[PDB]
Amino acid sequence: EVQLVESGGGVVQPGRSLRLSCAASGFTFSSYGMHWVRQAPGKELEWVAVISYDGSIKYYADSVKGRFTISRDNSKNTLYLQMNSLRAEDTAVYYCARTGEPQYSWGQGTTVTVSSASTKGPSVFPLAPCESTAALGCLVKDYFPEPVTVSWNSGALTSGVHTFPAVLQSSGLYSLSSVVTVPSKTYTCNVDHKPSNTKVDKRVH
Amino acid sequence: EIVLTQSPSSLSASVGDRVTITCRASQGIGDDLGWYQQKPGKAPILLIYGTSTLQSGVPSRFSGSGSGTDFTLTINSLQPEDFATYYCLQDSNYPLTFGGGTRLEIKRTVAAPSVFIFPPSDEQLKSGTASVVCLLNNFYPREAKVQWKVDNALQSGNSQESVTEQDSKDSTYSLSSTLTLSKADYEKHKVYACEVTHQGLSSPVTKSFNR
Ligand code: NA
Repeated sequence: EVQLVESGGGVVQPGRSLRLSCAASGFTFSSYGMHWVRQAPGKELEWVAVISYDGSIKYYADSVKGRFTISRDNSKNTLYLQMNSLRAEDTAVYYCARTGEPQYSWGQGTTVTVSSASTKGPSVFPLAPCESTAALGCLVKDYFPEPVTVSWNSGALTSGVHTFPAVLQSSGLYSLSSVVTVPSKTYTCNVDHKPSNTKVDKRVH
Repeated sequence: EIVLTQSPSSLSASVGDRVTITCRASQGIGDDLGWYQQKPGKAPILLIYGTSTLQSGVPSRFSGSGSGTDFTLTINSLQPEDFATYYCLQDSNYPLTFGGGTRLEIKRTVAAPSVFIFPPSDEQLKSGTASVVCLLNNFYPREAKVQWKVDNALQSGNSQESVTEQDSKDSTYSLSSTLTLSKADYEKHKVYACEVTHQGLSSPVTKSFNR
């Protein structure tokens, strides 16, 4: 089966350089051209660059021309994207796509985040009010980078739970809330932030 | 570049329905337009290319038509797995360009939101920041309006909203609005009110508290 596995994504400071790679398997890599396509948060796909099967012809999107370089190693079945002078606008999921002349076959992509933020664990605050159904939650504030996972009562509570997508705050840190409605018992949200090795249990009263 | 205008940005349908999604090029692109399907956290999958040529394995309920500048995606008899986001794609020239996308959501009866307001925790106040959270729980359709009033003073530019994906059980959405103030600004006002406008409510509902 056709396989494309992007890697190399991560958090990179603005102005730094990063190298994305794409491992291809299941087909004759040296016989196909390859594209790079990215998906900024909340936006549609944006084409980035293309490269012929032998690597002699390279075209770039205007927004990345002069900064990005596309290359390939047919002996390694690996496609590359060298990103220089990275900007905040360059944050996105970078996809690897094969073309033919299945018109386009895509990998799962790798995430690139351009930010000056330092890895930071989240602050967990309770959400309590001050009628049958009631509502409680947790405010996971000022953490970086994505993601965080939130359970309730160690996973014993799932019905009625809503963990909202994080929003990017002016400070460069992320913040989200997790809420659950209950019939008007102990309630504890469990916050997990892998990047900082932070694990927090907070009861709500 | 060749700009693709996709319509509509979202669409409501039911299983078994027939769906039509439109995409217009700012200039002639012949028949070099395809259609992509994507779901949250998944890579796009090509469904149709060459205007009308259905890619191997794609169900026959998918079909493309039109040539020149206007292009259409049609899905006969929707299936539960078909609810996702669709994009048109053109590779006639460089750069390759994509449409805005169309989020195809499950249509459902109108459901008013449950509204809750949470004051800022005392723990957070010790830090110098105050977050007031307003919750719109399980409502439909997705469109809603939340207005923050602090002592009857309409707030602007100091809140962020977050919407969940359409629920897989009841097909509703949920939304959070967060008013962010500093400890100083917050302690200088008494009543914090969240007014929610939704077509499931006979009139807007206001949840509030006195600090
Ligand atoms: Na959020």
